[PDB]
Amino acid sequence: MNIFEMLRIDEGLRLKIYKDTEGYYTIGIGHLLTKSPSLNAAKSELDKAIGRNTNGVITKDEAEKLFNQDVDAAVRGILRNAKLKPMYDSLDAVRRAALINMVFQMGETGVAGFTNSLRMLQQKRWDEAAVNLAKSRWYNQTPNRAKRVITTFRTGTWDAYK
Ligand SMILES: [Cl-]
Ligand SMILES: [Cl-]
Repeated sequence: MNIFEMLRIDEGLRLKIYKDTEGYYTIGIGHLLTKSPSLNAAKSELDKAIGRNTNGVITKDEAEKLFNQDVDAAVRGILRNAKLKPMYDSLDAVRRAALINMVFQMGETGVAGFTNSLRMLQQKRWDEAAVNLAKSRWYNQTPNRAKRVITTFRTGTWDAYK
């Protein structure tokens, strides 16, 4: 298992524009198009992203393409982030995936605010961090997914995904 599969599991795959759990126009594998309410804006964002007139519909290939860019962007965001970088560096490979998952889902920014959890994570206090991660909007809004991520951090394994 790896970050791609991991995220592919948490995000699913949709070839037509859709609304996410927050109600944002999204497409492919969790690729947010826009936070605005215009489907036109979403269609425009989409066309601009794909480089063609999509008509709100993309092929699996295109989707996977977006996905790759997004994963990559995320990694780089982490690596460029000063609060995140050293965090990431301290972790083992699985746990890194967990961090990436969080970043893909909620942005560097979002993630950077779990400062207390990060800190526990940094200290390798898994149970404690898990508990602390749970006290968040994130957990309350997308509990199942969050439990998966959180278990990953707690355990250092892919158990929640098998
Ligand atoms: Cl893009
Ligand atoms: Cl969920």
